[PDB]
Amino acid sequence: EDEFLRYLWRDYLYPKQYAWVLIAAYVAVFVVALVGNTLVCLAVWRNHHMRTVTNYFLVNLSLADVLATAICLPASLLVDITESWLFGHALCKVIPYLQAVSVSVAVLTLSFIALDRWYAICHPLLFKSTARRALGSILGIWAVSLAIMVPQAAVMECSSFSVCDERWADDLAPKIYHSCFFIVTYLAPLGLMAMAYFQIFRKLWGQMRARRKTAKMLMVVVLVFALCYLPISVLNVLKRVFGMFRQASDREAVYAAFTFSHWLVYANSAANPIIYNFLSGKFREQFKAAFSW
Ligand SMILES: CCCCCCCC/C=C\CCCCCCCC(=O)O[C@H](COC(=O)CCCCCCCCCCCCCCC)COP(=O)(O)OC[C@@H](O)CO
Ligand SMILES: CS(=O)(=O)c1cncc(N2C(=O)N(Cc3c(F)cc(F)cc3F)c3ncccc3S2(=O)=O)c1
Ligand SMILES: CCCCCCCCS[C@@H]1O[C@H](CO)[C@@H](O)[C@H](O)[C@H]1O
Ligand SMILES: CCCCCCCCS[C@@H]1O[C@H](CO)[C@@H](O)[C@H](O)[C@H]1O
Ligand SMILES: CCCCCCCCS[C@@H]1O[C@H](CO)[C@@H](O)[C@H](O)[C@H]1O
Ligand SMILES: CCCCCCCCS[C@@H]1O[C@H](CO)[C@@H](O)[C@H](O)[C@H]1O
Repeated sequence: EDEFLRYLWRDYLYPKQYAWVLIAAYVAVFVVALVGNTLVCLAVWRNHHMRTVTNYFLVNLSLADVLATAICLPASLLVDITESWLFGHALCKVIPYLQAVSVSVAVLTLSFIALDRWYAICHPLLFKSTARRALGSILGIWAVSLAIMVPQAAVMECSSFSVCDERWADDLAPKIYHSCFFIVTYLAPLGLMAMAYFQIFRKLWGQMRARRKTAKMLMVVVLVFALCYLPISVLNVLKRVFGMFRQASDREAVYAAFTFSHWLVYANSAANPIIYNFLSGKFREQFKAAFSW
């Protein structure tokens, strides 16, 4: 009686429960991120008081988040289910490339917000910041991101069921590449950002009341980004630099860890508009307007 209910759980009840939760979490994030991030862009298009430097950059974060949610999220959901590539050789280069480009645009956008706030508050009359110069920064963020993520597209290969993965001729190249990737897309920008906002914090809490309502929001966006991107960033360093997760002792535990980590990246795109709702009264107003209409 008891042994049967253990194999019923193992062989049927747990796998379906797992697959249900996995698809439900991905679909919920997909819809919430698409609706939320479109309402961010519309809010600065409809409202003209909201067209500040920070908000022009926050719209660029949403464009990057939509790129990842529309194209990369479904490819990720199907790979996390089947553990195989079903989109052919071309999209095995394009989709991982667009994921990388999306991450680069996101972390560079947040960096330039911190840099703008750091000079706006801590060093006030050194550099001038306007919406016109913000659009030129935004285009430069895309140009850099599209270029620096070409080696990523270059190593992606689809090999025969098919599997999409990075192809490396030697053991040292993936170690150097993934070390640079982690430092450049995660550790150095967020460490510098942390130090910038700590100084902004000391200035505003050591025009002001408005700057405090927006700095507060900004620090939460950077903290949630750091948290959402930490599991996958660490897991890829452990795998590519420290040669971990090669033993099939618990093939499924490794899949579960990487699966949840992949979902968390996409969960961040759903999180940002929810943050602007509870920490920005101006955004909340145009969010209440969208649900009322
Ligand atoms: C502030 C600092 C951060 C920002 C720095 C800003 C600097 C911006 C500068 C220049 C922009 C222009 C770069 C444009 C990218 C250059 C284009 C490029 O990457 O060429 C590729 C080379 O592929 C390859 O083997 C690439 C394999 C990867 C080799 C890894 C070596 C480690 C070097 C460490 C790299 C850093 C990584 C950090 C990235 C975030 C593809 O070629 P190709 O189709 O002919 O071959 C295909 C062949 O591989 C298939 O057999
Ligand atoms: C869209 S996908 O599901 O088709 C797909 C298939 N295979 C691979 C990927 N990549 C991906 O998931 N990671 C894992 C990863 C992130 F996202 C984000 C990070 F901040 C750190 C990471 F460690 C990559 N990591 C390093 C370099 C390139 C990639 S990547 O090529 O962008 C995507
Ligand atoms: C003779 C060998 C043919 C093997 C077929 C490979 C199966 C991959 S189907 C894949 O589906 C995508 C849907 O997004 C399309 O965009 C792609 O073009 C297509 O490749
Ligand atoms: C890799 C680290 C990021 C590099 C940081 C450099 C800052 C770019 S400033 C930005 O550059 C645009 C280029 O198009 C100009 O048009 C804009 O006027 C200007 O504001
Ligand atoms: C079917 C097409 C097969 C192409 C395979 C693409 C793999 C990228 S080769 C890449 O070349 C670099 C030279 O710069 C070395 O540093 C790296 O060690 C090596 O990984
Ligand atoms: C964050 C690092 C602090 C821990 C100290 C160890 C530094 C060595 S790096 C790493 O050690 C691996 C061991 O498995 C090797 O296989 C890799 O070739 C090498 O790149």
